[PDB]
Amino acid sequence: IPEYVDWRQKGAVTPVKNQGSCGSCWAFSAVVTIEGIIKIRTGNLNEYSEQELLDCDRRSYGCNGGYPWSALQLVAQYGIHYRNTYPYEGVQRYCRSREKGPYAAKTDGVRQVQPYNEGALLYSIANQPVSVVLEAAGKDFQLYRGGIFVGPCGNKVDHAVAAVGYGPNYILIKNSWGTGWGENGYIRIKRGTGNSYGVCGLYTSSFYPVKN
Ligand SMILES: *[C@@H](C(=O)O)[C@H](O)C(=O)N[C@H](C(=O)NCCCCCCCCN)C1CCC1
Repeated sequence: IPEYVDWRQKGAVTPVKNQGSCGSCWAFSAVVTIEGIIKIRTGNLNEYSEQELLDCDRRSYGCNGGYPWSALQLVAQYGIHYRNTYPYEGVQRYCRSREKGPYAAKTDGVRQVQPYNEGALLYSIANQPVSVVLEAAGKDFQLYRGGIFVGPCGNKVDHAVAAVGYGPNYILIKNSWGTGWGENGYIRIKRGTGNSYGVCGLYTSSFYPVKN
């Protein structure tokens, strides 16, 4: 795999989103990976519905948090609508998938990266954007403005984001806190530190959808 990957440069990442007060990061992360794999497999970059996963993923908890793996499973089982069809409202309501017509895209499954393994995560990122989790509770991460982020942070993961690239000493992360956070909504997180957890626990739990 090459020294640099940046799925934004290949057109596989939609604009940075803002989840608002809702604890929906897990759905935003999952959607980033779906938009990416659909672009990679089909050539078309579309936006898909975070709101649909928020309402309909019965294994998650709406705005009280959730699981990127469960959302990617939901997309592999049923499907997902375009964002325009099922736009983000920032609050869990009722599942409306059956009232919004046929799904827009569908994947075929969910593979997990092997945790606590930098190269395994770099490998997946080399093939597609990947849903990852990290500790976002720290102030240093919350106030990040730019540069290669080294922490300080622990490995108490609490926040789902998406890895969309990497370089010799970082992994490139799309956050869902709006375009005003970090480097236009992205963070470059140091890698290669030899800590198995990764900076901010970045290697704890990383998933990607499979689409043939
Ligand atoms: C992420 C965010 O910052 O918005 C959000 O907190 C999240 O989903 N985190 C997530 C998680 O903790 N999920 C499961 C716990 C929620 C249990 C609630 C039970 C309430 C029952 N009514 C994981 C993936 C990122 C860390």
